[PDB]
Amino acid sequence: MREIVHLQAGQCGNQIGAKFWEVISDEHGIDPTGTYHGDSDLQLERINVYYNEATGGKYVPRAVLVDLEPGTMDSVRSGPFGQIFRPDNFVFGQSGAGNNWAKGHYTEGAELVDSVLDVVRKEAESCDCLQGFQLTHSLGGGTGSGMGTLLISKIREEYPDRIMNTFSVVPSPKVSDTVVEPYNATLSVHQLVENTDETYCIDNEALYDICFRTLKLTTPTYGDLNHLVSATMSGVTTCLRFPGQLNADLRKLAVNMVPFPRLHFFMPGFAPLTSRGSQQYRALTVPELTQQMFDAKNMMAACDPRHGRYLTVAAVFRGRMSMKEVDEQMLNVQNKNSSYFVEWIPNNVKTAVCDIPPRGLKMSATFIGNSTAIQELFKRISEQFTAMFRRKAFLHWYTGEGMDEMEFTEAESNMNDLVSEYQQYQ
Amino acid sequence: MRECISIHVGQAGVQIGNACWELYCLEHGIQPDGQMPSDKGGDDSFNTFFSETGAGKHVPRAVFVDLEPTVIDEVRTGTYRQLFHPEQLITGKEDAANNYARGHYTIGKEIIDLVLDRIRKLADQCTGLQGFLVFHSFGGGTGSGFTSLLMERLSVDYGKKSKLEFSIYPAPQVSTAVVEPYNSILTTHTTLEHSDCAFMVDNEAIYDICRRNLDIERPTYTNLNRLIGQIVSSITASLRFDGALNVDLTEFQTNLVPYPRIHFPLATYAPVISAEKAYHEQLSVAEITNACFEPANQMVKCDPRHGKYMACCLLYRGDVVPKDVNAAIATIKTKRTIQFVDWCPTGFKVGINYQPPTVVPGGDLAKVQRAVCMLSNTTAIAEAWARLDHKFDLMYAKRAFVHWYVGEGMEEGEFSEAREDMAALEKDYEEVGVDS
Ligand SMILES: Nc1nc2c(ncn2[C@@H]2O[C@H](COP(=O)(O)OP(=O)(O)OP(=O)(O)O)[C@@H](O)[C@H]2O)c(=O)[nH]1
Ligand SMILES: Nc1nc2c(ncn2[C@@H]2O[C@H](COP(=O)(O)OP(=O)(O)O)[C@@H](O)[C@H]2O)c(=O)[nH]1
Ligand SMILES: [Mg+2]
Repeated sequence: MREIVHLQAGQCGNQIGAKFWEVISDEHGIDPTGTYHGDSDLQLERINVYYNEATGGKYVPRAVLVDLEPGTMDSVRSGPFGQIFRPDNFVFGQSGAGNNWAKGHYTEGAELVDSVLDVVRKEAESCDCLQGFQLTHSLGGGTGSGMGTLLISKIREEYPDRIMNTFSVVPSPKVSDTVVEPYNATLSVHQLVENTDETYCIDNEALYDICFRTLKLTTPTYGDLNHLVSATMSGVTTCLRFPGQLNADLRKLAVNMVPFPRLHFFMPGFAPLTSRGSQQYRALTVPELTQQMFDAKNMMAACDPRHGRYLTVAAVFRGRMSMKEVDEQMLNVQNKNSSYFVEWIPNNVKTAVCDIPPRGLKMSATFIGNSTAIQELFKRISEQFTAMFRRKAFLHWYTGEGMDEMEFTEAESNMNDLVSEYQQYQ
Repeated sequence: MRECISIHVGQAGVQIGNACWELYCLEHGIQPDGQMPSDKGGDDSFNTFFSETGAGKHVPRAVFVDLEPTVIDEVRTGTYRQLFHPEQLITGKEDAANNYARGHYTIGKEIIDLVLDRIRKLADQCTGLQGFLVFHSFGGGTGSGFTSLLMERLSVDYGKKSKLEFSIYPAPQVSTAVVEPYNSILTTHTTLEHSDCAFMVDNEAIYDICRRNLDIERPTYTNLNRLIGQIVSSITASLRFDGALNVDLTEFQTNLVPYPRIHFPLATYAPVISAEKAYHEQLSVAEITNACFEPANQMVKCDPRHGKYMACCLLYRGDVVPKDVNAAIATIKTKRTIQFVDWCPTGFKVGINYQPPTVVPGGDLAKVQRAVCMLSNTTAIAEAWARLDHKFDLMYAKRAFVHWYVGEGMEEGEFSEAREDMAALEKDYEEVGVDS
């Protein structure tokens, strides 16, 4: 009745997406075989949201996996859950994008679009009432950034009224992964502002901070970082797939979060997170859960709330708790910290309480923040783009793909308007 | 003969429904299967709320309506799944999403003909329908918008019948949505023009009573909804049981609404107490009436000392005798804290009913010999609206969310129109309080 179609683009898209499907299969109790072994009859009531049914009690993800070069997807298929995906939903080229957004958007990826759009039509038209679409990708890359935005721009013409969510990793403030990173990131944000309803700005350098400072891990792998992102991703949908005292789907959140149509970039967070040693020193309560949820250290984005004002907030609590205590706590935070909230919205926080916590955990929350501090992200990208573009440092790789230099000045102007659009509410 | 139809809209309406119909089954001795074992006939008392199938199965005269299948599906699956008729539990596919325009203009029109068709069948089963009891929230898209549409339609098909309207009004401070002001203000027209009598409660008041009167530190919706059920049971008690002075819904309305535009009573119920405290108190007729006039026991966050009483209806249950009701009322009339308008010199309607309150097992309330429910029409309610106009004007001065509403086929002239309707109503309430 409210089905999601899941899209994975590029190296980072596939590595995150593979972890997501492991996480929610554990909640629903699906074995690596694809067969149900859960103990609770409540676990199959809404499984249609993410899985199709198959004969013999086998469930398959409603996912399509895309890469311009197969190399990463072979590693995915060699993993434990890598067998659950339908083989027809791997769509792959034979030449990499080279981290070049033009190659991914105009030359290599444009030849691959038609194969993906056939899979998307076949999955989407099977749904009784499609909720919308969900993309995982990175902005710094070539397939994620280039073709991921190409796909978004196409399916939003085929389905204008459906929800379009992007979980997008954005380039981090002080150590780059890719030299041409700011061109790709700037050209890509120009595509997001026109064509998305929600964007969640994950930043790898904030995830290292959580793994070190909060979880005290000495040897975190990307398997740990991708776990954090998947917990956020599953928290936002939980009210579509479990009963609760105050339900809240993707559309209900977006309506309460986005005051003006451009201001749709959000900072995620998850709680509780504790190290092995501290577990014994906690006092598991909603207050203690709320305290960590608003802590600036806990944000998955490299932007600090203290430098801006919250426009709107959502908290999706999971676990059987008292509605009064939640309503109390969300008022109390707003009354003390009056400077951090915009004046002309009287109540900024949306709440939604579900009954079913993740396995082995008593209570949980997922945080969504829409904040003027997000201008900090775009403005540091804008300066690096300008520093390179005035010297034309790498343009011949993009203009040799037939791109027009006017499109670079356009992306500056649109991204510079967006930082101005946020500044007026500081 | 004397039937009532209940209409439960949205998550708040459906979840209040669960508490109400649990109570009514227990109050009449109907099992969750719908069987009465005590039919070893001659009992009519159930016939206001239930109808009898020839198999001896008793079926609620209810309709449950929501644009999302999550809240209703629990009802279809829990303990009472055998009680309700399968077709009375109407559900859609996608919620109005806190947007009034979705509930009113786009999603609501898909399901409304089913709901209106089912209400025909229930009204045809009746032979002396008293009226419709509507339960909804102001803040939701389905509660605000779909109910707006529904009552406009019911007004045409049943223009004579009383529509009573219990509703969750937004609290002064605590809240769950940001768009809560827009929906609330836009709701006002239908409560003003299509409701014969509207009772408003807000959750922040009821959280207060459950803390100082029931000693519950962490109440959920299940505790609040049980208090609302007790009010509705008391209003309909004189339809169901014998009494010295029974009050009908028609007679109840005549004695509270002095003008067609002025129909917003405050509800209050007493005693609300834990059984641990009921041990240390005598719940005499005088004592329980004084508790109805305390501002701390009102179900809206408004203080009646800042306004004037126009009329009061007092409904008493159980071990109560007229000698002591007369003594209690006479005392209240002496207290200068309580001021009636000069043009209403006989401000009380009294009802006395012999059947005492029932109690749900594992509930919070005590088992008590007697209780009183008070319905009071007061100028003090106007402060609750002014406090919410402010939130609307604050947001709307810069269009803060309007594209969500205009994109769903509203037009923006409704925002100022509804705000002006609320302004006119507030101006009426302040002037009717002026002494002649
Ligand atoms: N007292 C009480 N209030 C409730 C209950 N459930 C929800 N509410 C209130 O209802 C409001 C939220 O809107 P809902 O009633 O859930 O909305 P809806 O009518 O289902 O419509 P949509 O929002 O479109 O799904 C808030 O004011 C909640 O506090 C309940 O069981 N009891
Ligand atoms: N959080 C996270 N980031 C990743 C992962 N894999 C790659 N990245 C980051 O995403 C960017 C690389 O994306 P890229 O490989 O270029 O995507 P492509 O467009 O398909 O080539 C770099 O910033 C990497 O640090 C992962 O598993 N998790
Ligand atoms: Mg709802």
